[PDB]
Amino acid sequence: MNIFEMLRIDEGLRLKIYKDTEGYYTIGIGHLLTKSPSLNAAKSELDKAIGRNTNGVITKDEAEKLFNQDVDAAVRGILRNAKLKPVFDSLDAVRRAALINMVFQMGETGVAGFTNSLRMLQQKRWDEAAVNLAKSRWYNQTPNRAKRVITTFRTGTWDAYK
Repeated sequence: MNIFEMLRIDEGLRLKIYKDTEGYYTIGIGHLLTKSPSLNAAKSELDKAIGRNTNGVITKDEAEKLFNQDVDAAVRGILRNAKLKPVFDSLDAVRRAALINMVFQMGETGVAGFTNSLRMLQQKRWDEAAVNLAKSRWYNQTPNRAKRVITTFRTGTWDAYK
């Protein structure tokens, strides 16, 4: 297991524009296109992202290309963020992937605001951090996925993805 396999499990693979769990136009492996309710706006973002006229459909290789860019972008966001980088640097590789997962889903700014959870993670108070992480809109709206990510923070194992 690794961050790419982890996020493929959590995000799936769809080659046509679909709406994600928040109702937003998405494609590929969790590649958010736009929060606009306009399908034409999402198609325009998609064409720009892929570099050709797609009319809403892409290939598996194209989906994996956006996925690599998006994982890269999550790591880049963590390392440039004054709140996330110390936490990330403090963690083992399995728990680092749990943090990348959260940033992929909610964005750098969203996760950086989890101030109390981030502190419990930095203190390595794993059960307390896990309890705090679940007191969130994130957990209530996507509980099965949040439970997998939280179990990864709590244990430092891949047991929730086996």
